[PDB]
Amino acid sequence: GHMASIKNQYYNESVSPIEYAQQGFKGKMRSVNWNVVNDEKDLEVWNRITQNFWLPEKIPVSNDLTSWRTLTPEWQELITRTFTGLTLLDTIQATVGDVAQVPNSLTDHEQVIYTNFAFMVAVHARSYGSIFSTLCSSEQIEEAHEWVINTETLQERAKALIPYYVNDDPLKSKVAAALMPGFLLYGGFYLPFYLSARGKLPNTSDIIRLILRDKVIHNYYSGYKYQKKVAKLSPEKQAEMKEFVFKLLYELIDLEKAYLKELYEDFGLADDAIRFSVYNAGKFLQNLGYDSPFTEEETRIEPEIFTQLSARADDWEF
Amino acid sequence: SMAKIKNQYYNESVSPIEYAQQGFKGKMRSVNWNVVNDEKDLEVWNRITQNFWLPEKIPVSNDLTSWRTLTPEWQELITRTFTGLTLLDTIQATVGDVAQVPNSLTDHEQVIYTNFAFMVAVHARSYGSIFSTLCSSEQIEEAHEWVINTETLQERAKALIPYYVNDDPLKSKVAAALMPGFLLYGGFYLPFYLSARGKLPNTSDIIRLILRDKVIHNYYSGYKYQKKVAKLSPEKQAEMKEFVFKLLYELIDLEKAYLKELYEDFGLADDAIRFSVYNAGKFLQNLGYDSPFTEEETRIEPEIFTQLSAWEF
Ligand SMILES: [Ca+2]
Ligand SMILES: [Ca+2]
Repeated sequence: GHMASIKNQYYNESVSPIEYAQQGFKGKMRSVNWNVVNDEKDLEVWNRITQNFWLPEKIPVSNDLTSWRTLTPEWQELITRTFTGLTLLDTIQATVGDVAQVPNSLTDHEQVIYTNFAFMVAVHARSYGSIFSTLCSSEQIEEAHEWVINTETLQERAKALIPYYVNDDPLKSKVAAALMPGFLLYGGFYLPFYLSARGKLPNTSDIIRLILRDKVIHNYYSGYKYQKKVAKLSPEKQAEMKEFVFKLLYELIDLEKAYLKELYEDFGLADDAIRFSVYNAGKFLQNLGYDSPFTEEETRIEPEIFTQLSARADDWEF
Repeated sequence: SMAKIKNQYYNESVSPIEYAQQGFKGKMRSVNWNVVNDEKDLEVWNRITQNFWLPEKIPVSNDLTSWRTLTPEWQELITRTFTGLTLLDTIQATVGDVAQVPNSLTDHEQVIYTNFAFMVAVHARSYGSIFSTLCSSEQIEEAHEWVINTETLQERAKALIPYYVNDDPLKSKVAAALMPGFLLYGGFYLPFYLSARGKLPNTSDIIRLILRDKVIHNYYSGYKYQKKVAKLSPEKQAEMKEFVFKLLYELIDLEKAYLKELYEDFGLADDAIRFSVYNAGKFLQNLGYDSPFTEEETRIEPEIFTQLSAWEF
């Protein structure tokens, strides 16, 4: 014969504060448990993003003044406009998009990871201001803000993701949260890399690479959480979501092409920046578990640009 | 413009959160970190970002010797107290501070509250970091079970949440100041009591880093409260003052009951309550009101205040 004979039961008996509110102020609230992490990926991502904390003071942007002064007023205007347009997209993501992901989290740890994302995107936006403080006149700064509000091709991109963040479909909101860091700013990042490949504004591109180090993780993590939810849904629902991802991406690509053509119209950069953008559209799809349909020609990046994009972002410490 | 007004684009546009709130209307502007509408926002952004820290920077393993001199009952008290603080930080990080973003007066304030939320998440994560070093798995789990099942704790956790979710921004803002400004001090008394007695010095370094953030969060929410309230009619200002005092006294009652239960076997409650009420006075002052509390209601022993400002046991 033989003798006939559950840890952390409290967790199933309780709710996170967000869930308490979602349930109409009902339930026993649990503290986050950082000692028993439901998904190890959350702890990995928390560690990465917090260890990657930076502020723009880390970069000696004043060392870009010599090369900045070799640029014509038209190039300086292009840079200020491009960067103010990127600041707009970061403002959206920091104050609306990443915040909106907090209540749609699968785990308590993910809820606070998205507060880090929102804050770090605010740092991205603040970094462009630091660049402007160093390089630009007050007139250049103000004219770029005026141009941002009045440029419809830019506004249409800024408008495009906001309904998904405010409406009640958490999966579509998550797709938007991956598309912002994974795709929509790359046509603008083309510009500093084009310049730094030609010896102009090298320190600014170090800021861009610190921004990218964060954006890559934001895209990866939102895509990871998208897949975690979608994998449990019916085959019909999974196919519906794939169709939505491709539909929204293609719509964003069309808006991006129209904007970059206008933005770069005097400079000849739009065709190259569009290929750089579409290369990143393919990476975005891969981070959500899909195959890229784009051809080599549609995604071609010249070696000197790819070097700037790919270089590692690494005594001042935080 | 007749007067050559600068930055007219600002009046012709909306922030992204306002574009959402107005039914998707308006031209959206980027934040302008070169033109800061209220210079206090730049001061606060600079201080909170310069004050970034993470708990792993503090070698809590060096507290093991002194942790071991504490009885199982004292260790349980610490784990429970800190897990209760972790709950309040979880509320503020995931609900309270993020709820302040759409009620901001300036674009810069919107993102300052994202920093607040993230840093409060770091505060909550810090207690877990301490537990990883000092506590057994059983101590950690039992404290979580105690948190969900202790009604006096839950009533405080439940008190402020409706203001963050409902649609009165000033009442939400009062709560956002009350959380860092009042509700956790009854708990913070314990590590300082222990550190005044030479216990857990590295843990008290973490507590001081948390406090350095909380003081600013309380100050800033109170500053923004006063900015909006000063524009209200005298009768609406009076209604708001009555709300502040009523909610505070309610939370004081919930807190006194909680601290009496928490510290009952240790004889710390009366001192911890005076420590809590001292900061209640500082909360009222940060909202522009006079503290009605007496010196005896707010008495902090000099050993405790030194920890704040850095035979019986
Ligand atoms: Ca070209
Ligand atoms: Ca006593």
